[PDB]
Amino acid sequence: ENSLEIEELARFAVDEHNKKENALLEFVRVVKAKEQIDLTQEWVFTMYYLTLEAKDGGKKKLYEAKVWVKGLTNWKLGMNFKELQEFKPV
Repeated sequence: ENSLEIEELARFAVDEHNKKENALLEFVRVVKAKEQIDLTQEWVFTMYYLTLEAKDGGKKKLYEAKVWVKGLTNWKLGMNFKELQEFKPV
């Protein structure tokens, strides 16, 4: 149940990058995922550090993405309370 959660965050990252750049990257897979809960500020939040593979013009490439999530993941706060903060080729 955790891999499937992480996979949809990965697909979210790819969708948000595609909206931002008018690209058409196609998600293939997650190759590395780290969930990090940050307790250093007034409001709890979670960062996901994701390395994923996606096709760009029929070539598979690796990307590093950072997804900010309000609160804790299991709180399931809604899709509006997530943000792609970074997405770049490795």
